[PDB]
Amino acid sequence: QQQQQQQQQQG
Amino acid sequence: QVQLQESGGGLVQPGGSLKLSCAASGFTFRDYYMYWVRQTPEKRLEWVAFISNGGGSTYYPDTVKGRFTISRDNAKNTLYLQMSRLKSEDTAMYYCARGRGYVWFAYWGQGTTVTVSS
Amino acid sequence: MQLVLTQSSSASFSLGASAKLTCTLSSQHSTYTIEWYQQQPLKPPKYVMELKKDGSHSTGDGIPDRFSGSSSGADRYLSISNIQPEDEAIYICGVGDTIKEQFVYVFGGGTKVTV
Repeated sequence: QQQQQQQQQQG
Repeated sequence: QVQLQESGGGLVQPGGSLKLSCAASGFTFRDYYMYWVRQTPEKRLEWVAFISNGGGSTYYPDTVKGRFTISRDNAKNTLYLQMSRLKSEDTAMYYCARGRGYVWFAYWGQGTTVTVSS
Repeated sequence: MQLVLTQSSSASFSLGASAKLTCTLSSQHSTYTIEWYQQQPLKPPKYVMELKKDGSHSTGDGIPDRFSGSSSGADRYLSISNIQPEDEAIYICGVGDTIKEQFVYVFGGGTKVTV
């Protein structure tokens, strides 16, 4: 199945 | 302490338009992604818009894509949501939010209500 | 299949009693990490916790230790022990998928925990 894509909120 | 304060809501008509604002404080605004999330009268939550820290990227769900526009003025520490071609279904409490780590909605504002009626 | 979150039905509980809420991910996304949110009357939603497929989780600020999370397959759980009066709220789970082509965020229908 699919792999969840995430992002750090502070950049 | 992180603070988000929305404003701009009110009574409007279908086909109309209005622009919401969210004043941010308690953190370095330009370093964070920002969002708009709404809650319908039936209490259902729906993510409405995303904007990257410098305003470079934006994303919207199909329900509002060609009608809503999220923007920000980092110098003013303010987030905006331009709502055009309003639909009755846009009636909801609108919240601005900020994330933490990998969580999108860690901090929420108090909300502003947009009421669309014929 | 689209990313969907299905939540357990709203129920009433007795003070002190225990409760177990369920949020089930669509099969294609059974490994996803979700978020649990709590919304008390006339208040905005509050970040309760980030729950991973392995059961590991991290709660938000002001979240009572009696609040715990676990998982099982596509199921993500929120267990409230020692149900207090301030626990009466709507609990909504959410899941994000920052796909570059198009970001997606889905919220569950919510579970009313009447106490």
